[PDB]
Amino acid sequence: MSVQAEIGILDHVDGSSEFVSQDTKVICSVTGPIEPKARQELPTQLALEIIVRPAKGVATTREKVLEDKLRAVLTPLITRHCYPRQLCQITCQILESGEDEAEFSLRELSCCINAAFLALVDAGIALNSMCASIPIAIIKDTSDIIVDPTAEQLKISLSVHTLALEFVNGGKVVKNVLLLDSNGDFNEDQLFSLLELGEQKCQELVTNIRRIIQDNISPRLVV
Amino acid sequence: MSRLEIYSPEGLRLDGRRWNELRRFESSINTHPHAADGSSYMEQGNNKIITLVKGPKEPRLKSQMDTSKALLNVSVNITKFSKFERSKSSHKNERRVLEIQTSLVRMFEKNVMLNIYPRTVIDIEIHVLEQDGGIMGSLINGITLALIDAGISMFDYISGISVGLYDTTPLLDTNSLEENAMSTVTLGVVGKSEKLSLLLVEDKIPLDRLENVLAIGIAGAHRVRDLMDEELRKHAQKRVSN
Amino acid sequence: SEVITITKRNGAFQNSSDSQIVTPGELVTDDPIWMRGHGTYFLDNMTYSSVAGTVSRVNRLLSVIPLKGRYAPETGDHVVGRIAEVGNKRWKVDIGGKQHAVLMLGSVNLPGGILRRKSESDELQMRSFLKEGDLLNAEVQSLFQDGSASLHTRSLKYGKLRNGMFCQVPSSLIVRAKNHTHNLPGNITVVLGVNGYIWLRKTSQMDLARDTESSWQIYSDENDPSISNNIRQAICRYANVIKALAFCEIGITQQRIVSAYEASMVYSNVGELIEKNVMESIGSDILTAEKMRGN
Amino acid sequence: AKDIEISASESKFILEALRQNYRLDGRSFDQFRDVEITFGKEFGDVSVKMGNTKVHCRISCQIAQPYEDRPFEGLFVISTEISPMAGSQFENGNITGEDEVLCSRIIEKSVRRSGALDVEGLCIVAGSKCWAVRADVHFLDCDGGFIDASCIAVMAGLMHFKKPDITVHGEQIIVHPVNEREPVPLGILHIPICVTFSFFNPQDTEENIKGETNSEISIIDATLKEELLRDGVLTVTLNKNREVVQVSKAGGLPMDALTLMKCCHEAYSIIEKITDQILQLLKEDSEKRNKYAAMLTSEN
Amino acid sequence: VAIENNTLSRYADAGNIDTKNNILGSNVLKSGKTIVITSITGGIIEET
Amino acid sequence: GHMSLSVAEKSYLYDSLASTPSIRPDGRLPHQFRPIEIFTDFLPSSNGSSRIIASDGSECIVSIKSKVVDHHVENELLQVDVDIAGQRDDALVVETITSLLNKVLKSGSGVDSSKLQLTKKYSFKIFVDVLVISSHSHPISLISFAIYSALNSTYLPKLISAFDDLEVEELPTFHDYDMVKLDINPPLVFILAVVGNNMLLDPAANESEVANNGLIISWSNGKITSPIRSVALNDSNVKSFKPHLLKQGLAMVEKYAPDVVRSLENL
Amino acid sequence: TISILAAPSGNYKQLTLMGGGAKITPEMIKRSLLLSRVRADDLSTRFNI
Amino acid sequence: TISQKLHDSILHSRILPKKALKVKAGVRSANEDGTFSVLYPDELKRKWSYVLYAKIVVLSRTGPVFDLCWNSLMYALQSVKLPRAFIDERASDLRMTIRTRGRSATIRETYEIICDQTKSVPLMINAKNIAFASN
Amino acid sequence: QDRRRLLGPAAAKPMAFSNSEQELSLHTGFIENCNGSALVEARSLGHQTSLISAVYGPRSIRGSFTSQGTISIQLKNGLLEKYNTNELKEVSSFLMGIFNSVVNLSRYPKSGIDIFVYLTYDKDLTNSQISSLIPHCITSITLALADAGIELVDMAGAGEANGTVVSFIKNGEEIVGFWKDDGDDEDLLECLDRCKEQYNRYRDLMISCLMNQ
Amino acid sequence: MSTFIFPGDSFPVDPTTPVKLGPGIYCDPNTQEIRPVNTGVLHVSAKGKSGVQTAYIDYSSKRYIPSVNDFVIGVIIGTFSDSYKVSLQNFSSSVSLSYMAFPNASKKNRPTLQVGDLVYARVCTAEKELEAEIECFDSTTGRDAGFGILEDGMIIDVNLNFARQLLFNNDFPLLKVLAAHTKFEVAIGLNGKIWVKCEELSNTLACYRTIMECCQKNDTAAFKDIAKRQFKEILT
RNA sequence: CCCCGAGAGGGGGUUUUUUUUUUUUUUUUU
Ligand SMILES: [Br-]
Ligand SMILES: [Br-]
Ligand SMILES: [Br-]
Ligand SMILES: [Br-]
Ligand SMILES: [Br-]
Repeated sequence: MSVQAEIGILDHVDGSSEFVSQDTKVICSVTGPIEPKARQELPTQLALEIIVRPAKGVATTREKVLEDKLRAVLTPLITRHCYPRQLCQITCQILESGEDEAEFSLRELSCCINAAFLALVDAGIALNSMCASIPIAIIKDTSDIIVDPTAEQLKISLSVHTLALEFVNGGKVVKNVLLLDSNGDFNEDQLFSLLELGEQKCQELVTNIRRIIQDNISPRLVV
Repeated sequence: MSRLEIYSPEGLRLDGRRWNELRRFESSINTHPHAADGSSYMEQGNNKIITLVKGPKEPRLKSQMDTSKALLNVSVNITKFSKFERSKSSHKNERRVLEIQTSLVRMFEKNVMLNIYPRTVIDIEIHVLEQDGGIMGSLINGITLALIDAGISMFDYISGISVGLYDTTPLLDTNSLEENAMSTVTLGVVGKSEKLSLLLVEDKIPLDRLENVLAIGIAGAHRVRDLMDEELRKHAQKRVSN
Repeated sequence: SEVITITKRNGAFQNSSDSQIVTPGELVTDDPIWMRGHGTYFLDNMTYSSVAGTVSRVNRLLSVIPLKGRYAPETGDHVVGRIAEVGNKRWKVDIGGKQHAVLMLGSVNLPGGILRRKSESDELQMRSFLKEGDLLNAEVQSLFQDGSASLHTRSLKYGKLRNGMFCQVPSSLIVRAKNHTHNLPGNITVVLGVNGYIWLRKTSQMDLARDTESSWQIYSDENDPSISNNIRQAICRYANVIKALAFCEIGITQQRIVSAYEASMVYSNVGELIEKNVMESIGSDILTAEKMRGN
Repeated sequence: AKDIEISASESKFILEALRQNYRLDGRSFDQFRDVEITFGKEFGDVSVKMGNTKVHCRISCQIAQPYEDRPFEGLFVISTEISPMAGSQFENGNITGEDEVLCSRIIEKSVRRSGALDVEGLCIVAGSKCWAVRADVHFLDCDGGFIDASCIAVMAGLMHFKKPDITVHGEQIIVHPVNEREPVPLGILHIPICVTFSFFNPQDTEENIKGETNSEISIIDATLKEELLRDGVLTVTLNKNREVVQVSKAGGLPMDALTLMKCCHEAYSIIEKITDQILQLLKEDSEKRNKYAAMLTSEN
Repeated sequence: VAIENNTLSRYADAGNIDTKNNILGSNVLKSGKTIVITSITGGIIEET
Repeated sequence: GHMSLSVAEKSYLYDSLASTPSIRPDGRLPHQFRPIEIFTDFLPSSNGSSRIIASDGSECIVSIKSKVVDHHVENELLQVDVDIAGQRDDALVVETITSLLNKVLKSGSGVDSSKLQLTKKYSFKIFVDVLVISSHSHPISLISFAIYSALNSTYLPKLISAFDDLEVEELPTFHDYDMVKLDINPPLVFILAVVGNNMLLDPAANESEVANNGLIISWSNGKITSPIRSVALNDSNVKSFKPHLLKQGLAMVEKYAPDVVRSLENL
Repeated sequence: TISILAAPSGNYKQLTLMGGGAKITPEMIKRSLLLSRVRADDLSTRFNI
Repeated sequence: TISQKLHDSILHSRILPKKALKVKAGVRSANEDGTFSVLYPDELKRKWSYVLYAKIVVLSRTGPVFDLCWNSLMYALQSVKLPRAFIDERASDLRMTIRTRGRSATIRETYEIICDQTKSVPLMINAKNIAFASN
Repeated sequence: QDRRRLLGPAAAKPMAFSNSEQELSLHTGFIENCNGSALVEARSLGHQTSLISAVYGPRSIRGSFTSQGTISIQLKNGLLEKYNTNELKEVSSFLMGIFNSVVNLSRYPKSGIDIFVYLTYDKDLTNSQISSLIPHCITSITLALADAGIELVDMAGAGEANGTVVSFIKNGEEIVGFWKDDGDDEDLLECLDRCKEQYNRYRDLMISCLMNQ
Repeated sequence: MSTFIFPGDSFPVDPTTPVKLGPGIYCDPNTQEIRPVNTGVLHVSAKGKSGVQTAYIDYSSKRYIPSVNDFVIGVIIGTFSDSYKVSLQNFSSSVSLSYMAFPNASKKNRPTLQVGDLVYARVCTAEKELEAEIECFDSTTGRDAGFGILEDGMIIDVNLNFARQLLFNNDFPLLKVLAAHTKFEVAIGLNGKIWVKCEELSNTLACYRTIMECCQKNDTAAFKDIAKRQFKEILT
């Protein structure tokens, strides 16, 4: 869980970030609230334009799924009723997969969730709570539950998991499970053991994120 | 390595012209009165180009309307039968064609007085019937003639020309065979000036030869301007005399 | 040529107080005293031409009149136009210029006229008066900054057109005059819009009273239920001869039209007037007729 | 689309500053921005930075079959899709816009068409199997000079990239992993570098068309603000061999021919410094990877 | 859920195999008010 | 349709055309065509070419190019490509006319494809490219006249090598200069307008707007042939028609077509 | 919402949890997993394919 | 997105092993009396593989429809029959020589694989892995 | 290949293999997604056809203003037999002309009626074929429009005989569309009679379906 | 070191105390709970302030959201029938400036402002679900309260925090260190726009470069040195 | 500013494509 992030790296965007976990590096940008296109307009709430760009090649249907899952996480996080008939552009440029993209998209999705959240924080957009996402995998023979698995570990995995939780009260109370994307062969006992260990590492991540956010933003503000 | 005499020791080319001779240049004004406000049929060598200027007129969509200037649009239709070998696919959305259309617009935006036609649209439709080298230069001459026929105000003529560079020998007005055998430079000269509206080099050219090539092109473009101006005054006299 | 006249040609894409002609970029004068008008542009003392046309000098106003260009609406012109669109409290009508002309709701005569009380439902029911496609007479009331025209039909002379057929000629062939509505032999009436838009209809009572319950039906699409074939065949003939005059670049006037109409009587079938050689000769006969009648 | 509103005051100020030999960033009219090149862990990963302008290029390749027309040549494509990340002025996926198609065509004529990459050396077995090299440019942050930044990003990437070594047994392709044997670099025939000039008319159009003395201002490598207020653009591509790879002045402000020639000669001094700079950063990157390989084997 | 398998396939009738059909397998499924029609076709590729 | 007319103008035109003595707005008779101009052999790059100009400014350009193909794998030996200026390639009008024209000029329907055969294996594929610069009505008949003119002035390369690829199998080689004129019988496509109980040949723009229906009738070898299609010239005044009108239209074409061909057959 | 791909064997191949509204409790998950098995057993054996 | 999720979940649940798509290619020869016969190998040079495509038309949508697409796809996959494939014994078409600038090269002979009009083998699906959808 | 679909590997090549008068089935209103729908299945000799029609309208048209409604018809290829896009466009145009003579457009100002016909399953069992599908399309569209509640002047039906297709209304007295490909010479009268017989049968079954079902 | 707060965290103040909610703080319409939605420093006004305590969160942002009683710098980008269409920030929703929102206004005479002009104005209405409005006068007196056109000069982009400190904080040395180098007039907008104009362009340019760099570093005890090297560099 | 009205009223100032004469010893100075 030795992640590293930077905040406010882009000039022509309201907010930006760069999240890195092992070899997975994703840069994200957020502009909003701004004027929306007519087809995007929502009478009462904020409209989200979510874009995911791959590390190699052009955006395909694969990234279209990454956009959809990332939408399921960011939508309830943002206090959308504060911005009626308005738009918020959220763009994720995956710079380095950190995994075999021909087989997995686990680490890229988690890194996009964490980066998007950080970019939303930087942009100063109304959020109902905080959030953290981690990738989890289950190995073949050992059947151990490895949090933040490497690319080599994924190759020999039986199941891959993306867990993103919604935290409140100083990152101590799990408000809800924003996204759980479990793929592969697994049983009910493995699922809750995954959720128990997953919640712990997620809570540790929020604490680390809270540290990063305060370290970067506080110099900008005044005492 | 070319087995054909691109430039013989006698100073003669494959078509018979010398190094500094333009192809057969024949212009034609008011060719499609019932189809456009201005029209021109260009024959520069084997090149055959129909140019139609429609406007200034009401935009079809109020969303696309400028209250300070006219909207200038150019669409080049390179037909599938323009070359010897018929192209299977269309060129309508070809990136090469989009650049050509964009290029032509960027040329005449600074020549056509769009500011005196606010809230209007000028649509320029082009049909290339036959192609044989220097198609870009011929496109420029076709638009300039057609725009003038439409009575649309502009500051000056824009003449187009292409110049090839066979090793050390410059060749004015290149055909398809010469373009396939050497690098060419396309020029867009404004009026009788030395100012270039369009400088286009797509193949390798030594830095030392470029200035001389430009000098040849500008001189040749001035002759194209004279031919365009000549044919235009001729048509003017035949119409004003009735 | 019993059924179709097909002219053929091979090996060719197509057939192939002095007025000073100038082209774009050409230097017209170097006298800085001049006031530069349309068709020109200047830099210090030098005045250049922006279009291809003839140099015009009116007083101290130097301008270049283009050889070609769309109809330019002057204030007070009698034009014929078609409603292009209807919005808010105005119509936009196609005259044939660079821009659509506007026709405010307050610039027309509502049905029932002076007796009618003002209603706020008129602005929501404009389509019951003038809708898309309708033809009408109108006068260029005013001009906008760019040159656009504001129209009005505040007269019995102006209004929706019916009982006839539409045709158009280049606006250059129709000039301004004291009046553009004319009565012609055959009980038909022509409306020669300055914009080149022409309306040929059956002569109405108004057309007769011009030289010698109805206010509710001034916007009806319905035509005269009793229109004889002799009037219809007259309209067709007047239409063809007008197109013939236009084909020869001959300026259309009320005299030229009637003259051509009677001269075209040589040809039995009216459809004979659509052929090129017939059109050219009819126009040529008019010019030569004016030659030996003028001298 | 979404427009950038520029006040009359800003338009008049930036232009008047040019009339007083001043540009906002403090550069000179003939001064190119300092180009910073950063290589990632993987080969083909390169990040180019020019002031605030940030672009990232990624070189990748995969086994593919050559076209019927060219059985001896491999495949090579360059992607430069824009995104709202570089600014809300850009529409997502807008690959038909005027500026987009131009930029796409400049890069293509500078790298692809110019034959900067040896596509013949991308062939494994003639008319059957070959390498398909892909250059993906990612526009992160826009402050002008996207063409110049991309051309450097693509070239630096291609020269830094290394493809897996291959031994051939007839038609059986044995693709050696990086663990077994070392990867093989690409073949570069020449190193094309783009330099973009921006033109400004300090006076009016009349004095540009019929004016005696020329007074049009030309600056090298314009920022976003300077780019939005220019009247004409010129992109010239050269290499250390003193040859013009391509020149593109697609319309815009009419410019004197001798001035355009001056720009080409000025650009040549810049592309020389840039090319040598790229080569040096590649050497040091190679020395860094070798020094770590020695410290990894010694500790092993 | 109501389904019908292999009704669109060329191997529908083992006695009368269709000649101008390239469907290897199929399934027509209706659940409630929604209808789903699936057909499987095939291709062949050389392996190296 | 194309032309925009008011309700009054349409009513006047309809009554005038639906009259028992049918009155055309230009004074024509129900079988008279408007004057056209035709240019041929102006594209040296192509094997054949034509350009037709109507009286209303309607203009169409046809080009004819050839290509040697294996007729054992290439079923269609004549491909028509239609491009209407101002319309998308996938427009409804474009594809319909394209599909229609390809049926009119099929290999074994209205065209002697024997004249395209070179050897026992190879034949000449003919590409008929249509470019409609301007048109104010259904250009199907306009294009047809141009294709006719173009195909009657087309010159193809002449074969030199033997014509038996089954045995000796010689590579198709052609003479360096001589070209044989393409002897073929191009079909014609006539379009009719139905206004009330009257049938008009060569419908004008204003006429088509008020028409109740229309007919597209092909013509080849001195007789009526498929494709025959009823067509709505407009979409606001389309009505069903009595069968006798359909038989009247076929009869009308059957007697006036040779007159058109005669004026068109002049070299 | 909860989406499940359950194999009749008793194991699971896909489990999507999207909690944007009410809180997803372990009881809700367990009940969903139970119903997914019951549904899977029905769909697999019904049409004897 | 539905197309992707269907594609991925088939790969993740491990329904279709690559071995189950391997083409056991036979050989068609010209026997006596002028007839063609095909000989297929069993339980044992060029190698081919089957590729499966799917078209899923959804009519009368009333809500989330992924689950219906998956269950339909599962039912369809259990009915898939793979056609027998064979090549001609000695097809005349051999290598194609292509010349370079002085040196010569030969493009490998491409064998035209043909599917049997009648004979077919059932798809080998890991029935233990077939899951069904519910939301 | 395509960035919006999964078309698989490019080196893959499609599998090529070696070597009463009519039976009808009609159903309406089974698609809740739209306003009107119909299922038309026909089986005869060595060719069966199962096509589905769907009517969407009257819905909004945000452009200018129109006193009457605007009809659009689009044919889509099904699973089995494919057709040229041009040929499907041509039939669409032919169908538009027919229903612009039947649909009471005056009752739907500034509205759009979009009619879709899915050529779902067209089997060719013979161990321009589009001409034999045309009468079934008209039957489906007529059923769907009537099921949608769109006003019709009369039940439009059709018939096919030797490549000739002709659609009738008003008890076969008048013709709303005429189509002819290939066929023979001077066979117009025979085709009209044979098609009117099919038109009459189809119309009876359609009315029987719209009523009893 | 400061007291940072994050979204979802518990709100310190008790419901028993009447609290006026400012930026960053959100009152849920459904559950009636008061909760922070922005990330930054929580500021709570001292008690005794007329019995009402004002609590808000100072958070970093650069995208302006119109609020009533704000001095902003807009640019005229359009002219409607009764008002101007004005942009306060790129890509943001346009704001309206009425023709009657000027001193000495009349239905007969429209203002002479042309498209492309800079205007210093006050936000009069800022409804969340409606186009905001600005005015260039005092609604009560009718005079111009320093509002109106900004002739020439140069405009500067700046984050909302830097602009707010420049307008409300007198301890901000920026205006002082610039006055120690040259004479200049300045308009400050809460929408993150700063207008600067001197007698000579070189001085305005020098001011532009200083404000840009000072906004970038955000180190107060470095403004004087930045201004020093900037005005020096212009002299070269 | 412009239009309209015997009486400071009203209407407007426009929203990927013309690229292929094939043969028997290292190194250095000649
Ligand atoms: Br106008
Ligand atoms: Br090659
Ligand atoms: Br700058
Ligand atoms: Br005949
Ligand atoms: Br794929």
